[PDB]
Amino acid sequence: MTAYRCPVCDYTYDEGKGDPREGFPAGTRWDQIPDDWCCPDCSVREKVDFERMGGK
Repeated sequence: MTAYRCPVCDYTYDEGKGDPREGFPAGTRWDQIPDDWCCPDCSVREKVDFERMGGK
């Protein structure tokens, strides 16, 4: 599964995390989020700055 966690730009929410509060309920793929999203931190930090995890 995909996991993008980077608080340096914006809150972190994994695909299977289930965070419908951010307009992304269960099932909502990370690709669903618009690349043109507006954030306070990310405003200056690129979105690609994120770092995919890799645990067991």
